[PDB]
Amino acid sequence: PKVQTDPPSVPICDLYPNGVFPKGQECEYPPTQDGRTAAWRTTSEEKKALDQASEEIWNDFREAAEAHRQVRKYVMSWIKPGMTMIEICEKLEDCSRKLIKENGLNAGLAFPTGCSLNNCAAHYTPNAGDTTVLQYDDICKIDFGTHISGRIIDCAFTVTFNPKYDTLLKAVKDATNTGIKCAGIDVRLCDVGEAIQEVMESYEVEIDGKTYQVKPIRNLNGHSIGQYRIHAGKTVPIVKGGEATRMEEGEVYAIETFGSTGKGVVHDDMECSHYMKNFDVGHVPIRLPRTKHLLNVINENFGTLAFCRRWLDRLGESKYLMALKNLCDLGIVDPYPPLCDIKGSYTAQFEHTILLRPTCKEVVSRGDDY
Amino acid sequence: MKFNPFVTSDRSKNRKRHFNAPSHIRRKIMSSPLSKELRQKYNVRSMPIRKDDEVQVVRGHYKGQQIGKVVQVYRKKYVIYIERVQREKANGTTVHVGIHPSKVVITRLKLDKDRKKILERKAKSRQVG
RNA sequence: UUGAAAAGAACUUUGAAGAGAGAG
RNA sequence: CAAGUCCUUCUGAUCGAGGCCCAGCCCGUGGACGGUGUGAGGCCGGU
RNA sequence: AACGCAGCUAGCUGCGAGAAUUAAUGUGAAUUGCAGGACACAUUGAUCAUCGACACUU
Ligand SMILES: [Co+2]
Repeated sequence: PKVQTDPPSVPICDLYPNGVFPKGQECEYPPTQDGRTAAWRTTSEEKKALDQASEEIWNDFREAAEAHRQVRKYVMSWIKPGMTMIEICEKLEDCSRKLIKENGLNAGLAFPTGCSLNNCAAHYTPNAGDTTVLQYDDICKIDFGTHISGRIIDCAFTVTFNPKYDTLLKAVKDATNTGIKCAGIDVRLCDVGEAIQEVMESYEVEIDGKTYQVKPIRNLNGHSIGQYRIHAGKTVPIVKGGEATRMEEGEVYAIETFGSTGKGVVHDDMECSHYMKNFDVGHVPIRLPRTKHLLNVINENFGTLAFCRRWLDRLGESKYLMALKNLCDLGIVDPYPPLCDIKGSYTAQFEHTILLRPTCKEVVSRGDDY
Repeated sequence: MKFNPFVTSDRSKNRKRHFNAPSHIRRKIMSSPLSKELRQKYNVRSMPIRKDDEVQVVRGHYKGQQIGKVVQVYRKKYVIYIERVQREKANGTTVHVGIHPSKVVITRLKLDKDRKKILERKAKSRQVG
């Protein structure tokens, strides 16, 4: 077992050749059983026994989360205003590739690195020729994910340079942490939405002499993660009045939380860059040779994971966004264009992937940074 | 009693012009009274509403002592929106409630170049009388 | 010609739905 | 370009009902009309 | 009389390839179903009205 170099280059598995990877923050489930605590499963009964039955699955999440932690520390180390996010995304992606030692689909990037600026919320990454220099008075949402054998971990944070945004950052961080602690086994999603809205709205923001009230973006919400499936079909809300579905043992969730000094809703603003093949659709005929070729290329290289046009240009494929929209109309791939708020507004996001262990709740994405 | 032969008192005629009025006219009917403190200091009784004025509700279910600011002047529906004049939608969102400008009181004006000229023009007409 | 104002019925449940039962 | 959204009370909301030193709330050369959550000289446009 | 003109627009309406309008003047912060676009509002401007300049397919 060796150690990591100052510019992170050693693969995570090389740092832990034993096979066991650092555990996330273990937390007992909330005492939502009418006062009765859940500190009765931590004892090594059959609960722990069947927890051990899925130990190998967890280790993949652990290594992915560790890789995410090192990558985000590296990004925090050198990120600064004045440099465009094309090279920022290139650096983040290449560092993550080296740290995860990607090989086909057994390991690699779960989805393109999102870097949303100002009113933009999510699902934005620069395309080819995108000349956007960063500014001192900017806020950015760095959302990126890594996976091991399809065990996806999703985490996101917000970077700021002007110290006028710390109130909004702390509000969104508190909302995300409250959603984290509120989540548990056999709890309704409407409850977590209740908690998130009741913690996050009780904050006030003073920006540029104007006092705003921070509100959730009712359009976005958290999601459940599946095997090579970023969205398993369950969405945890961040506003009041949602579904009454429960969370069950053995599932993983991404507890996202967005806060804006705007209208609390988002729409499609600029050119789409994120794309995702549908996990549920089967075989749909195609009539264009270029479209067929692009489809088989993407299903070989990106499978069901999300991809961006940069990842296709990185593969040497050109003249392809045509067949790409063709797959979009055919329903094979669903575009995910950037979501943006009103101009002049600001948005902050913090995200963590949580594990519902039989004995406890592990937030594998937890780090010392946040 | 009205004596002008060229001004009508017909019910249907007056209603038609009020319901079918251009927005720049509609701003004139979009008028609200100033509070006693502005009225005494500016010597002006009523002023057209604007997008950002401190406004107090004096009639309706939302009548109270709190001060709010206009956020939208919906001239089509002859209503305006304040922050805390909201009600709870069924699904969970929150929507504004339209309040007619004649049922509020302006507690602070959007002091502006055109605005500043508007008060003194009305005020200087008072010392004429 | 709903209603002062959509506040135009969240959510739960049966049904493939149209349709219901609760709730608001 | 005049004067009540004064006080108490009805209402879902009211422009409704009582009171308003001086024989009488305030303006009236303005008590036409329309709008405003009933029915308004004095809330608003007007007159 | 015909045919076209709106980001999403069939009818009604308005308009004419400068095509739900250009210019100018008055006015002075909106239009609105949604989104976007606006918006020092004078180092001068959204909307509306007026309309004398320009333009006006068969
Ligand atoms: Co996510």
